[PDB]
Amino acid sequence: SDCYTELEKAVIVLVENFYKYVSKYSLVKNKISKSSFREMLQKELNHMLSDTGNRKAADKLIQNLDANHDGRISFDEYWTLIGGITGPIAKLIHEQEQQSSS
Amino acid sequence: SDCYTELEKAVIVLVENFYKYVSKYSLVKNKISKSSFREMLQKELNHMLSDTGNRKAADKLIQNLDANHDGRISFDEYWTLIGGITGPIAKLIHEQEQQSSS
Ligand SMILES: [Ca+2]
Ligand SMILES: [Ca+2]
Ligand SMILES: [Ca+2]
Ligand SMILES: [Ca+2]
Repeated sequence: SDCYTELEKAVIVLVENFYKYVSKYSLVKNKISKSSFREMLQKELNHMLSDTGNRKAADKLIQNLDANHDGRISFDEYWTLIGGITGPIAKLIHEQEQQSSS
Repeated sequence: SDCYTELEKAVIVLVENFYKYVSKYSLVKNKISKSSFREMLQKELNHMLSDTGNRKAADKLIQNLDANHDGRISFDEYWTLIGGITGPIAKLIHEQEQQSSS
């Protein structure tokens, strides 16, 4: 434990959910599905986003990614998915931290 | 800065660093440079990468990204940069976290 940064832990928190989902949430020799991918991001980002309206922002990304017929989510293929969410609302994010308030 | 999940906070920890670097570290009307980008990733990932040898993994990304001669680093452009780091060593990451340990 004991030495890793919170940035290290944050890159890790994005890999926790990757391995969680790729593995256990059906099958580890490989099942996933871009349906439950849209729910998983709604468990974990339950407060990041302002509405059903804001959902379409992630739904456009979720479309533009694994409409690819590989049956794989890859490490950075999972990242650009939510890195593309983290731009329009990322203005409010900075604001929260620079004011430290929430 | 509270009520949010640690996944929400992790997506935020990557945006703390985005605004830290793009803005404050030199100039907000636009300075950046892939020199201090290689250093910034070495402040915050002081342990994720296993050596100078492993550095070439991130150096390849740091090179290949702003081969886009925009003169900017952008929200998800900052993500694929370190999302490409978060794969070969992401095997060891999972291992740490599945043991809850180190
Ligand atoms: Ca699975
Ligand atoms: Ca895929
Ligand atoms: Ca700057
Ligand atoms: Ca650029």
